[PDB]
Amino acid sequence: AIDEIKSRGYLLVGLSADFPPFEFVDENGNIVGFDVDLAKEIARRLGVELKIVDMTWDGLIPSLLTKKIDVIISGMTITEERKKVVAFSDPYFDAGGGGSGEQYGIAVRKEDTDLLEFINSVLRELKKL
Ligand SMILES: NC(=[NH2+])NCCC[C@H](N)C(=O)O
Repeated sequence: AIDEIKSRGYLLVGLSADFPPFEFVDENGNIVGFDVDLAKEIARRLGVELKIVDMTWDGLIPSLLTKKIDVIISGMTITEERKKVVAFSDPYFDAGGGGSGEQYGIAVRKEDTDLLEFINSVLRELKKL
């Protein structure tokens, strides 16, 4: 998965831009927010451009499974149910503090274990700061 993204020259991140402050569309029509910033960080570290694909919430896992996006970064709670279908990064946002509550993760296809590893190393470096 990594070599393919690097050859393509961009990282395709799906989200649903209706969830400020994680992703939303600002007053100039730009998609912005915490998840966009994180997506940019990951893309930079991969040495690729970022392409954000905005879609309806329900569209995201399908698009991931069918390879139209590489990852979901869209305020998605890590849950045991969803782990039946996708893999999740380490948590990057804790809604409750102390790891209580919803923890958000980056969803990746289960077979893309190299991508998942890579993302985890970026989250681990960012948390070190
Ligand atoms: N971009 C969005 N609409 N995100 C909604 C996230 C809601 C909730 N954290 C979930 O994972 O279902």
